[PDB]
Parts: sequence; C-alpha cells; structure tokens
Amino acid sequence: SSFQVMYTVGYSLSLGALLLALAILGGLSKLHCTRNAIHANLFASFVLKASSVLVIDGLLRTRAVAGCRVAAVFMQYGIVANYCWLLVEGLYLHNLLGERSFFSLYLGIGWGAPMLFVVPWAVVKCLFENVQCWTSNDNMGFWWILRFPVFLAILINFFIFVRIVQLLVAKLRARQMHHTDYKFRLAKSTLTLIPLLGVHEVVFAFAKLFFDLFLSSFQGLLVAVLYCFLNKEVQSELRRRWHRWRLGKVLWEERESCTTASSSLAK
Amino acid sequence: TRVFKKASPNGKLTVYLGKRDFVDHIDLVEPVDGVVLVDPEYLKERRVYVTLTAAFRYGTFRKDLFVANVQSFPPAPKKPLTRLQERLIKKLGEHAYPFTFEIPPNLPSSVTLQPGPEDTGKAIGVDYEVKAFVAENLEEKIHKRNSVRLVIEKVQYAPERPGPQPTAETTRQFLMSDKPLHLEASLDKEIYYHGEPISVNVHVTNNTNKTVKKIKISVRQYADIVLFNTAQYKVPVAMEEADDTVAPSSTFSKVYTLTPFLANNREKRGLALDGKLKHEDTNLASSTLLREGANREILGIIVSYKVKVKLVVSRGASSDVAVELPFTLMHPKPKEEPPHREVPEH
Amino acid sequence: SDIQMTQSPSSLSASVGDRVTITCRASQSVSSAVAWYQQKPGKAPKLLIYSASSLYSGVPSRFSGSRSGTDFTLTISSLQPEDFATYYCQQYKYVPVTFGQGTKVEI
Amino acid sequence: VQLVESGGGLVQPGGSLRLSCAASGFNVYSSSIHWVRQAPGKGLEWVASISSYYGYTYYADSVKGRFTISADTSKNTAYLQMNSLRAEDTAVYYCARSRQFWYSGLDYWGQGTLVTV
Amino acid sequence: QVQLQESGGGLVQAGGSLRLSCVVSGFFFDTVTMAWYRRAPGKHRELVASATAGGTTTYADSVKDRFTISRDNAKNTVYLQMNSEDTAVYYCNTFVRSLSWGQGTQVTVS
Repeated sequence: SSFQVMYTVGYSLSLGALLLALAILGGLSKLHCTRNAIHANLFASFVLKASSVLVIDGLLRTRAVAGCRVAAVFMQYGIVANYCWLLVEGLYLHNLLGERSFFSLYLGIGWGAPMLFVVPWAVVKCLFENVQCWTSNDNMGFWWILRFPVFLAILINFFIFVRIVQLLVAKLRARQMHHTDYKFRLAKSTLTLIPLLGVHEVVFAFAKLFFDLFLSSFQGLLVAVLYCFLNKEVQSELRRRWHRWRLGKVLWEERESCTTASSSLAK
Repeated sequence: TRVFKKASPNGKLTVYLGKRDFVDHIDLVEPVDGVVLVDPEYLKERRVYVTLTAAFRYGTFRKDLFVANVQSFPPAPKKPLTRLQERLIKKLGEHAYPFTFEIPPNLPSSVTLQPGPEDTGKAIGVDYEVKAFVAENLEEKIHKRNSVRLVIEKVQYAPERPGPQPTAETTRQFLMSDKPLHLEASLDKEIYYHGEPISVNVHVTNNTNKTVKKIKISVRQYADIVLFNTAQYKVPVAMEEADDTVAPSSTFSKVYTLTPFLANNREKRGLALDGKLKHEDTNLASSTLLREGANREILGIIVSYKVKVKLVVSRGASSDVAVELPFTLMHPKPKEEPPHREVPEH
Repeated sequence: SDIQMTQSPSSLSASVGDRVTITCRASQSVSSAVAWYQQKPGKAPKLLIYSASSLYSGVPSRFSGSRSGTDFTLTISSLQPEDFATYYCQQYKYVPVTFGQGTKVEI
Repeated sequence: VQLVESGGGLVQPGGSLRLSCAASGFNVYSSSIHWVRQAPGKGLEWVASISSYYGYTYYADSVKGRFTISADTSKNTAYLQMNSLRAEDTAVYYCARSRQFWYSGLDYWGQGTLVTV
Repeated sequence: QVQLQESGGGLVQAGGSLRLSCVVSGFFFDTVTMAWYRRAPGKHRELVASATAGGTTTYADSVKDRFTISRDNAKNTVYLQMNSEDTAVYYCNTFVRSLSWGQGTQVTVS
C-alpha cells in the first residue's frame, strides 16, 4: 500500500535534489562565499539524515544487530543536527541584519555541541536496555534525552524569528533595504523554513500518523529548492554556463573571383 | 599615390579604393571613399548600387550587422568630393561615379576567430565587405560574375596619451583570522605595443603560518563573442611559472617578464585574430575601445586583455588567491600605410 | 621563379652640387617594396628610403626617391662632398630579397 | 639600437662556425633578424631570416638547408650556425635588423664580421 | 591568364601611316568596350579612342578627325590606324581597365 511505496518515494528525490545542489554549490564562482558556506553544510545534514533513513528501511525489508549499528546512530544525530544547524542559519540572518569569530561559533552549534549530547544516548546500549536493535517504541525511560535539543532549538528559533520580523518591518518602513537583492533574498527563504518546520515537530510530538510521514520526506527537497533552485544569483551563473555551452556548439558545427591589383594615380 | 582595383569577372566593373583600412576613433569613423567605373553600352539598367555591409560569419550563414545603401546612378539624386576621390575622377574621366559611406560610430572592429586543428574552411569572425553590382532593381538577384567583392577592415590604434598604470590589491583570510596575507601587483604601463614585453612587479608577504607554493603567472584574453546570447571566452595567450616559495613571516619581491605571441598558440582553438584578407596570418587582435558609458549590446566579438597572478598555499587541499590586472595591447600609429599581407612572400 | 634586379648605372663621376640620377630596373612587378641603402668604404650599410616614396628619420632631406611603373629611381638634389658612397637597391615583396648590383659614386 | 658581434676565426672547408649577435634596446618578437652576406667588392646578398613572433624561417636557394639560424629570448641574441661551407663563401656577414610588424626595410645593421674559407 | 598580344609600330615619318594590331586570348569580345590607352613620354596614361561592339566611336578631344578605329569580333582582335607630339607608347585594355597591362610597343613620329 501507500505506507511503503510512498514512504520510499519521498526520500528518493531528496538525495537527488540535495546532491545536485552540492555539485552546484561545490565549485563555482562563489565556492568560498560565506553565504553559501552555511547552506552547503545544511544540505549535508539533510543528506546524512536522509541516507540513514533509506538504509534502515532496506535492512528491515531484507530481514542483523551489526547491520543496523552503523545506520541508526547517524539517523538520530542527523535529525538533531538538522535543527541545530537550522538555528545557525537563523543567527546568520540576525548577524547580517544586526567569517571572523562567528564561523567558529556557528560550526560548534551545528556539528559541535549536539554531537556531545547524542553520544550518551548511543553509549547506554550494553549497559541497559539493549533490546537487540533500536526500535524507539519502548518505555520513555530513554526518551527526552535526545528530544531536548530539537525542542530547545525550536524555542530559540522563535526568539530570533520574533525579533527579525520587527527589525525588518521597522527598517523597511523608512527606505533602507526595502527591495534589496541580498538581505531580502535570505530573509524571504528564512521566513518560511523556521516557522513551518518548527511548528511541524512540536505539534505532532504531543490517519493523522500517516499524514506526518511524507512531511519530513519533502523537507530535504523543500529546503534545497528554496535555497538553491529559487536563488537568483546561481540562476544568473547557470544561465551564463548554459549560454556559453549553446554558443560553443553553434560556432563549430560540421553542417568568379579576380585578384586585387593596383594602378598609378595622378598627383 | 597608389590605388587598389578589383575587376569584375566580366570585365565591365571595377571599384577603386584609396586605402583598405579605416581608423576608428572613440566616436568618429573615417568615411569610405572611392569611385566605380562602368563602360558604355552596359548601363542600360540605369542603376549602379554600391553596398557596404558587415556580417558575422558563424559555423554556415551571414548575420548582417549594418547595411549601407549608396546608389551611383548617372542621375545621382551633396556629398562633397574628397581630394583623393576627385583625383580618381580626373584620371579615369567623366564615366566614373563617386560613392561615399558613413559608418556609424561604436561598432565592432574586424576580428576573426582562429580556426582549430579541424579546419572548417571559412574563418569565423566579424568581416566588413564592400560590393558593387548593376541591376534593374534592388530586389533583382545579383550574380557573382556580374559583381565585385572587396573586403575592408576597421581597426583601432593606441591613443597618444597613455593612461594610469594598473594597480590592485586583495586580502584573503580563511578560518584563522588576523595577520592578513598582503598581495599586490602593478604594471609598468597600461598600454603595451604589440610584441613588447610585459613586466609585472609583485610584492607578496606572508605572516601567516601557512606557506606559499609556486606562483602562477598568466595573461588571459577575453573574447565577448555574442551573436545570439552573451558568452565570454577565456584564453591563456601567455603563461609562465616559477618555483619561488614565500616562507612564513617573510617578504618577497620579484619581476616577471611576459610576451604575448601566437608562435606556440597556433594549436589553441577559439583565439581571436585580426581581419584576414584571404589567408594571411594576423597577430593577436588588439583590444576594442568603448565610448566610456556605452551600451554593451554590441552584436560582435569584443577583445580585452588582462593579467592574472595566482598564488597557491599548502594549507598547512590547496587554496589560491588571485588578483587580476587589466591592460591594453594595441598596434602603434602607422606612418605610411599598414601592409595587409605578409611582407616577405614565399 | 626567382627575381633578378639590375642597376643600369654601375659607376659615375660627379662634382659637388650637380643633379645625379640613379635608376634601377626590375624584372618582375613590385608595388612599393623598394629600399635604398648607403655604404661607405668599409662601413655598415645605412637605410636611406623605405617603400620607395617615404623618407627615413635622420636622413638628409636632399635625398628623394620616385616610382614610375617598374624602374624605381633615386635622385639627389645636391651632391655633398661626404655623400660619396655605393648605393644598393633592394626588394622585400618576395622571398628572394634581391639586392642591386651597386652604383659606386666618387668625387 | 646597437648590435654587436665578433664572428672571428679561420675557416676550413667542411667545417663549422657559430656567430653570436647581441641585440640591445629591442627584443626579438617585435624585430625580425636578417643576415646579409656581402662578398668583398661585390654586391649584397641575403642568406637567412628569422621571425620568432610568427615562427617562420626563410633561406636562400643556394644555402638552403646548409645553415642553421636560431634566436633566444633570455639574452636576446641571434645565432647563425653554418655547416659544411663551400669555397665560394669568403664574404662579410652583417646582422641586419627590421620590424616584425609594419616592415620598412633593414634600418639597423651589424658591424660586420669577415669570414674567409 | 590573358595573353595581351599586341603588335605593330616603329619608325614613322610625319604624315605617314603605321598600322596597329592587338590579339587578346582567353577573353570574349561580345560585349566589351575597348579604350586603346596611350601613355606619354612622361607618365599618366590617358584615353584616346573608345569603341563598343556596335558603333559609338567615342574619341578624346585631342584626337578628333585624326585617328580611325575598327573592331572585328569574328577574328577576336581590335585594329587601329593613324594618318598624319603624338610620339608615345601604346597600350590596350577595356574601358574599365579590367585586364592586366602589358609592356606594349612604342611608336616614333619623325
């Protein structure tokens, strides 16, 4: 039924769209841009979470204690890092509207401290509650030790979100960056990702269950299109490459006369 | 005191041109002069048309940029005669009908792209052509045997007043902060004559922990070839490298000599070369001047030359810091006339 | 086919101030690639006129060259006392780069 | 603007002699170097020419293939490696200079080296 | 390649006659306007006598009532005769000066 074919389809195009974004954002004229240094790492967190999801489903279909050992550990870390690096982007807009020491701090929020709070969950497996592989349907004794960072990150994300709307409205009220191509473009995509993803997790935490399965599946595609496909700067670069390729082909496809003499002039 | 002729295949038409090249200024273009001779008992059509057209050859087809219509009919409905034009009329007689042209300013120069190893025959590039034919009406077809096809080239020369010397500075820091990597370079002059050496002075100091690998020096020629859509091209006409390394907390200063020439660039497809009459070889088509704030919608090849210096670091995976210095390379002002062929003919 | 150029005057004697004419007949047809060189006894040659109509920088204005068809000629208005030399013709329109037979001038 | 050369030494049939011509004040890529041979008492004669910009080498019919001419950029010098000289080669060699672009004849000439075989 | 084979001319006395001939190979005479160019003891070749296929014996103002011209397409040649300062070398080309020039022959009027 739709519980399986649709479930694997939703993640099927997530990696394809995200990996295509990685190829585009990997090497171009803006490979070292600070703006793209955050989006590229955000896609990696989505790829890491999505990759661990697909292998878990395949292993269950085939059926191994050791087989799921590699898959599940990054799955729980990826979803936590997904929200942790989501706060990184939110603070980036606040710093932009308010590199250097920020880059070190931003890395610690996304790929730093959350790794320190995900290890204790993975550490206590042989000590207590091994229950073969993880199922996440047992008693809540081991719960809320990994759900705290994502709940905390959502709460802080709203604090910046409330601040950012008032700052932009006040600034745009009297000239300033009313229709700029740099601050507005980042804020337009930020204004949708933080609330919609934030309210999805908290509301469903406390046929409804089936309706929330593909919502997370499209999160990777939704982020990629709003950050890479919708971005105007890359489209100009993409059009330049497309025009150059088209022009190069056109100039190099494979598919009586009397000699000029001379005469003496009166002077 | 010499003119150029091109007889018609039937021998009933010939167009006299004083010079085969015309100087293009910032906003002024030298007018095209000359006369056309038609023998009696042949002007029954009562219409002589001399047309100057510029077309972009690609692949093949001709994309006409600008087309001029001048009629040399015996009625000839002011156009004061130039001294060169008047001299031709007196020698030939009263049967010569003078014609004149007024090329609009801000037009692409005669530049032809260099063919690659896989030759395609006709050379792709912007070419100016002057043709004369006789027919009853304009819509009537014109045969090659009953017309002439004289090719002319529009060229530009370096201004008499050199501009300021190029100079630029850049600084890049990666994830370590403080102790900036200073890098700056300069050129002796903005305008360089053809064949003259290009000397660049580079001053690099590296106070950071990361070392500096070999320095890359290259000269890049940009061809803004647009006929349907804009597409900038990059060609390293000159390239030389040195294995000099910059130690941490040290200052480096050296001068590198560069020379752009096509002796080793004959195998580089896509290079832009000056106007070719029939098969002669030109020399690294010069840059095209622009009238300051002019529109960039010119449908043609625009040539610009720049110098790029690249330094790669070892990162303790390698990153490069590059600053580009534009420069001008044009021919000087000819005294008598430009020889539009190889002077030593074998 | 090779091109051979002959200089009709081989040697002549003249005083100071007379009008001396030196002609040079060419076998083939050369548009303007004609140059004349001066040579003192035991001295390096020096260019006098290029393109058969132009004048080189630093050369005295008394020298003048004219072209009428194919017999390029060089004319000197006043023969200065130190102007004696041997004049050599040249062509640079073809590969051979053929020189003239020379015209020795003495006072 | 000044060209200096030595080209000294007795020459025997079936031998070789390398001529070094130093060029100062100008480069090679914008100035084609020509060598002119003048027999003692006879007229001038052109033997070889080098165009480094276009990479073209030209030779006289009588000396085709016998001589070797090359130029260098580091020191801006023109070399004329002649091999297997015949009896009819006693003359004076001049290192003429011209313009690579807008050719206007040989304006600068070398001092002249006497070669006797 | 066009062979401008012209013959005729030499030592001529005052009031005499000197027939001139010219044979052109590799070209058609159906519709061409001959011009019969003549040089001067100096330079600056001028026009003397122009004649098309049918009539139209256009003559230079200095040679009226002294020269005669004729043309024959069948033999593929052009003929010029003179009766009675005119000493110069004669050339032969069309009115448009399309064919290549030749050395020609020179006549002397004594």
